[PDB]
Amino acid sequence: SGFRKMAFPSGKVEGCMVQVTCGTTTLNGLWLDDVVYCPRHVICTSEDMLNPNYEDLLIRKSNHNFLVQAGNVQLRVIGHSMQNCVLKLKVDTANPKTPKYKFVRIQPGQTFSVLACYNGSPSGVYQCAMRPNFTIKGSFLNGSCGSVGFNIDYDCVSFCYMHHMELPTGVHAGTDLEGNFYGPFVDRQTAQAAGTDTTITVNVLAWLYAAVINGDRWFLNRFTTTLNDFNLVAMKYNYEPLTQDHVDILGPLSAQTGIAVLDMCASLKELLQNGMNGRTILGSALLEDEFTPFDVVRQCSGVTF
Amino acid sequence: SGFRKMAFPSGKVEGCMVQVTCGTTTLNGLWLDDVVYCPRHVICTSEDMLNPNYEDLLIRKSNHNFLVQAGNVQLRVIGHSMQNCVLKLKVDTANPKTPKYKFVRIQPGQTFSVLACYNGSPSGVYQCAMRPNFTIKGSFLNGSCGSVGFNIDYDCVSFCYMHHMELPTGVHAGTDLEGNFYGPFVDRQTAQAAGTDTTITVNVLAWLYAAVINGDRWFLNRFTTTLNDFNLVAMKYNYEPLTQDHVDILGPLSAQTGIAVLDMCASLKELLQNGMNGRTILGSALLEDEFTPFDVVRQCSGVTFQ
Ligand SMILES: *[C@H](O)[C@H](C[C@@H]1CCNC1=O)NC(=O)[C@@H]1[C@@H]2[C@H](CN1C(=O)C1(c3ccccc3)CC1)C2(C)C
Ligand SMILES: *[C@H](O)[C@H](C[C@@H]1CCNC1=O)NC(=O)[C@@H]1[C@@H]2[C@H](CN1C(=O)C1(c3ccccc3)CC1)C2(C)C
Repeated sequence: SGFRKMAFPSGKVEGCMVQVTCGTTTLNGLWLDDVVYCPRHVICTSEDMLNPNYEDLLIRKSNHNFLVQAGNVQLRVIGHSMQNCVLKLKVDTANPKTPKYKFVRIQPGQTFSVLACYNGSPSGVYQCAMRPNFTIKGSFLNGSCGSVGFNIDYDCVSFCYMHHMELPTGVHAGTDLEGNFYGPFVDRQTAQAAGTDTTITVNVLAWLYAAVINGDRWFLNRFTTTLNDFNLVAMKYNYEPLTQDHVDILGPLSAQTGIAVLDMCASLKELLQNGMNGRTILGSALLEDEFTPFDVVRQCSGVTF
Repeated sequence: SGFRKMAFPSGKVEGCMVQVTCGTTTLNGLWLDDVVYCPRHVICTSEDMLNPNYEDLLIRKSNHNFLVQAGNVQLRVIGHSMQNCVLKLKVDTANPKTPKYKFVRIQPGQTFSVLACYNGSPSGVYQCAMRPNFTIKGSFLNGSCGSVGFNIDYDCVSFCYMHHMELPTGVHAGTDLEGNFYGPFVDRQTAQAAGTDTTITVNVLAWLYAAVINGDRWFLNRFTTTLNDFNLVAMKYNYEPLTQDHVDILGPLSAQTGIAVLDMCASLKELLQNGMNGRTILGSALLEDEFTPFDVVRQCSGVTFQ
């Protein structure tokens, strides 16, 4: 028993992290096969970041403008190209530690592990969620760019995130590994704002199921609700609509505990309307939304990678 | 910016995890050099489990009663010995993935990452603290025994915890890598319970400093306190005593923010009196106690967002 915010084991990804230097600008890259991937803003000076023309900037570089370093070893760059907001540097050496991998794009509400790196060296691992507004609430300092986010599935590393920027509010934005941003953001140092965030309702219900599985049961009332009446209350608290697909996804946890989804929704309704009243669920005085249904099932069953 | 509960990268420990089987019992072991370390209760029957004599159980074993598996590979066990509550199986092969390592024993309040394993295979990684009562609030199902806890300092893995048992409240107990328990607990199914836990005060103060470094000041006040009047109030909420040694290690964070430790103590006294009042600090509606001063220094910027 017990329930922790848990990341995937990071070993497979640690042996893909490299340092990428272009001029004064230095960040991380991901080395897979014979290609190193990193944010395209590596080619910018600090003055260029204010209004970059990435076509013109990259045309004015060639291979010898890029220093890639794996440990002590320099990898020699032999080609360069840009796909969306990521730079692809081709190197002469294939990474011998390349895992089985996929590049995947995730949805809002889905979770992933971040391996935070500085100078090509992994420093920390943490779990987070893609917010409804397409940000992540991460922990990232200067130099963290090129740190990746991942899930593991059946030995395959599914890479889903590459870090690019921090927004004024202190939340983070980045791309998938094919360079497409999550969210209405651009890789330019200019004023940007994420929109109003919302709570991921299906994940709250999942974590309430995790609480029941671990013995926290005080919030379970004898009331019930329709899905419609639930969504009408939940919408007033900035919670996402719960769809029937979400109800279906909570199916397994509902079957495991014996608590119907809509009865857990009636429990959540009363927690929103009345409060916690000084009590805690799983060690928290607020409702947690960064565990998916599948994370609950995985952690409360012992699945290995 | 930002603030996360953050574990260490786990890859160096992942290359040391093995499965150890003895009879019908299966758990994890840690393979460092030519030794595999595991909990000694791998040798117990289900009958003796209240009152095992481990010396008597272990003398009845040969090396070939211990099946050790490293991935695909069976490691042949070629010696065995017991040190306290850990069993040390010598194997014929030194692990080529062995990191730089130490074995350390930690205090209450200090933090470590846990790599939770089943069958020799890692499931996940999380960060936790040694509680004042010598338990940890972990996430551990049956089969997780032999999962280890660690910190990494400059590519050296300091191993500090090996998991042995769950106590009735759902908290967890275990040993250092020399096999001595943290706390009064024993590897017996006799009735055991943890003592009343307390909040790690120095860690709360550190996390309030982290909140200032990331730009929140709402909970500060105009007041100061003596250390003794601080502890007299703090004890009434179940907080651990703050010592002068604790005040010293908060030094760097005090210097960075400009807020004297005893003025941050005054803020904490008012937070405990008043509550949060609908607000949050660093994403939480309670005062968090599993970030040390060193965790804050490591994770935060050196520039306060003023
Ligand atoms: C890459 O290492 C870095 C990581 C940021 C800096 C602090 N925390 C982080 O996560 N990325 C950038 O510096 C990124 C580059 C330039 C600005 N930028 C930011 O994250 C800014 C910023 C400022 C104003 C508006 C939007 C973003 C500096 C914080 C660009 C987007 C090209
Ligand atoms: C080893 O894999 C296992 C891990 C426990 C089980 C559930 N969660 C865990 O962390 N350890 C044990 O089973 C351990 C062994 C036997 C009892 N025990 C426990 O953790 C118990 C227990 C029962 C009564 C008193 C104290 C502890 C089953 C929960 C021993 C201590 C030898």
